[PDB]
Amino acid sequence: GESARSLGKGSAPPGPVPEGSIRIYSMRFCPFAERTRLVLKAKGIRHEVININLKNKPEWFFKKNPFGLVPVLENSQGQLIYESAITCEYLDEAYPGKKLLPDDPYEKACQKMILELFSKVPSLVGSFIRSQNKEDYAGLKEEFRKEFTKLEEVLTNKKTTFFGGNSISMIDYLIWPWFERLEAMKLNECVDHTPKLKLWMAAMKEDPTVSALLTSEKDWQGFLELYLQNSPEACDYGL
Amino acid sequence: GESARSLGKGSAPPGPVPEGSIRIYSMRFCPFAERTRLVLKAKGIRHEVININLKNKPEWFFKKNPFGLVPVLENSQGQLIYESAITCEYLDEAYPGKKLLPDDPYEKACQKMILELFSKVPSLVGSFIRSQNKEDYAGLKEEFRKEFTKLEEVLTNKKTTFFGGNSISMIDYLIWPWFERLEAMKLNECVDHTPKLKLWMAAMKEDPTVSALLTSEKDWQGFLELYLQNSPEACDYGL
Ligand SMILES: *CC(=O)N(CCCNC(=O)C(F)(F)F)c1ccc([N+](=O)[O-])cc1
Ligand SMILES: *CC(=O)N(CCCNC(=O)C(F)(F)F)c1ccc([N+](=O)[O-])cc1
Ligand SMILES: *CC(=O)N(CCCNC(=O)C(F)(F)F)c1ccc([N+](=O)[O-])cc1
Ligand SMILES: *CC(=O)N(CCCNC(=O)C(F)(F)F)c1ccc([N+](=O)[O-])cc1
Repeated sequence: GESARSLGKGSAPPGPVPEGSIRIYSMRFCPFAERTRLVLKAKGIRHEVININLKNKPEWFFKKNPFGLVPVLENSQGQLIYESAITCEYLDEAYPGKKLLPDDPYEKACQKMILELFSKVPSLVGSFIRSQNKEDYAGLKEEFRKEFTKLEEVLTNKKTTFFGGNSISMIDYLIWPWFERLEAMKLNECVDHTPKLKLWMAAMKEDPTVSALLTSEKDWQGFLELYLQNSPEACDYGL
Repeated sequence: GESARSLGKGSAPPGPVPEGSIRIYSMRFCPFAERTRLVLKAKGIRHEVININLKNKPEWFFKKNPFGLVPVLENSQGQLIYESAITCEYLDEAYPGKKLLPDDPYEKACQKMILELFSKVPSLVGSFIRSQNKEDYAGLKEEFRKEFTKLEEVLTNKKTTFFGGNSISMIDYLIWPWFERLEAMKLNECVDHTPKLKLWMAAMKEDPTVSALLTSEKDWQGFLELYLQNSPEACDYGL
């Protein structure tokens, strides 16, 4: 398990990705990178993982991604792909197995429009972990409710188990990581007025790919406290 | 030409889109909607246009797009697609003719990553038209230069005429509308330190699709003054 320790400042740049594998630069508690890892697992793609210390980054990491953000994919041809949704779409197109995006152009566009309806939530979760008292908290809960209602309306018309149909698909994996963190953030009462979205969270936790990657509330809390301290040890919490 | 007048508050909701055509809800001076119109023209797609008065919207327009924004596509099946990049990608996949996106997954991802490098520019152009004096202007010019340098680096490695190759393609059409407005915004000196990007603007203006859709500096200025007044007549400037 210690082989999952992150690479930080001073680390040597890694060698080439072996043929037959793809590499993801990740961080174990990063929801953006969890998107890509959910897709790797759902499609059964052989891969290796390099975790980056996001509080003490290797200088060489900026050669993998100018933005210095995870996730990044690197394949055996030496190609580099970043931005979470871009990496996920690349993986769906480039590898065989279950297609997580519809072939139909409209239904694929529909998945993207649902992603747009979700698009304010990640920055809200940002504000939430910043929140300082019960007044800020009450305000944040109402902001989440407003965004959640948008998603509830989609499920209400479709009456499907998942956002893309009765089968879990790309859109579900793209939005899941922020809902995963909701509990531990004590934002679980925001889904009370959105019953279908609440049932959707239950179905997601039953998905084999989701379940395999889910982090315990306790581990997430450990990370978050160190993260909020700007600790160089946050990314390796538990190792 | 008066048939291009916008529909506003009080207008009747339109009837169905005829078979064999797709409809775009647009506005003549809107760069986000220009993306979609560039793609419609480049692919030779038969279409009709409904311009929306964005300062005095029809209530029914919120039934086409909850966000109340253009562009929106509506086809003869009654399907609705919004968000500029989503509409463009849908059109490329759903219609025949020149494919504006690569089939290759990596090269398609590369186009999307270039879009991400551009992603701060539209909100900057927003700030720019807000700018109040020569001090704000000097500051804005440096912000544009920083973003333009990112794009210059791409062209420097690729040494291609366009961002996706030697043939104009999706990525070029997606970023063009903001560069179109640069002149009239007096931001044309921002590309001085980015020579390849400057030559790219010249090549774009030579493209038949771009040229066909380009708005004169004078018309754009007329719109902008009314827009900045919150005029209900801004969207119909010149009609
Ligand atoms: C990797 C990742 O997703 N992020 C950005 C989101 C961080 N916020 C949260 O996890 C949430 F708000 F709780 F959801 C990221 C970026 C940087 C670090 N870091 O350790 O410096 C961690 C996570
Ligand atoms: C893809 C999807 O599920 N959407 C967005 C598609 C276009 N929107 C519409 O058709 C509109 F809502 F009528 F404008 C979606 C989003 C929301 C609902 N809903 O029941 O409110 C349906 C479909
Ligand atoms: C349609 C469109 O793109 N917009 C948003 C961008 C507006 N800014 C500019 O045109 C730029 F900054 F100069 F580039 C839009 C939205 C609303 C209106 N409106 O008339 O209310 C116009 C344009
Ligand atoms: C698609 C593209 O042109 N890109 C981004 C691809 C991945 N990035 C890289 O390979 C990296 F730059 F090495 F990290 C692109 C962007 C910028 C350049 N450049 O010459 O700086 C090349 C390619």
